[PDB]
Amino acid sequence: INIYAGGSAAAAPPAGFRIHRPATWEESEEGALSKATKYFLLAEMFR
Amino acid sequence: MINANPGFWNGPFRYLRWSAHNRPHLFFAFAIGIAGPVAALTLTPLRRKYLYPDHSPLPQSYPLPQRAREQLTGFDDE
Repeated sequence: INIYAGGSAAAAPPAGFRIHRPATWEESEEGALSKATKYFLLAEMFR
Repeated sequence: MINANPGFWNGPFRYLRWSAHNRPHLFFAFAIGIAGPVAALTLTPLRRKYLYPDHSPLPQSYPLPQRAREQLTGFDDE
């Protein structure tokens, strides 16, 4: 169907290869006090 | 970069949210340190009026009376 110039249908990138974006502090679905508590009481460490 | 500073004068509340999210180790230190002097200023008179008053001071030394001497007796010699 398609003709390729120095390329191929295999070397064409995967459909979703482009990672979405880094999230910022905004667009964080975890309140500041929650991750603050996990920051100051060392949760994963106790686990 | 991803989470740089938006500036205290370009939205205080937005700066406070950024700091609680990215620099808790300062934010909660400031909150601790401000919560003492401020509460001491504000809550103390309430506690003095409603919960209980301020205690009466301790002697600290012999309480020498502010008067002149009186002639007594009893317990004399003989």
